[PDB]
Amino acid sequence: NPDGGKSGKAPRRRAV
Amino acid sequence: KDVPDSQQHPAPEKSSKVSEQLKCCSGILKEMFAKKHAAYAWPFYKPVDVEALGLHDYCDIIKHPMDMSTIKSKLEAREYRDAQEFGADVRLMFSNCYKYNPPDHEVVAMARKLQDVFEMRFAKMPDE
Repeated sequence: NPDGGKSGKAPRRRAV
Repeated sequence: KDVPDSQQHPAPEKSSKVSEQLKCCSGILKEMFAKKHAAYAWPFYKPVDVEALGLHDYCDIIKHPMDMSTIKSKLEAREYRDAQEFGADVRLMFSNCYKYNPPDHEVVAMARKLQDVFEMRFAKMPDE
């Protein structure tokens, strides 16, 4: 899990 | 000690000056909540749902959290002493993502452009 920051937003489409 | 005989801007009743500046700040948040800014500022409108991203260290870094909902609330209550204060707490939450997230990361990039419109919006401070 990418802790240590806000690594989990929904900008456009988190896929590619 | 020196007593300020000149109150900068002598106002009737109590303090018309402060009220007019804060009202301008309301104008700012009112726009920053508008759907045009909601495209990217949506995470700043309300306190980030820490569960959704799965963070494990928000309180360990973010010692002074602020959100656009709470800040507007205090403004509506007029607990703010002037415009200097309003700008501070807005930059609080913006700088929160800045120190806790790398500057090439999403939220800080969204805040980067919010900072832009915000800076100009706060530049609309009349004196008289």
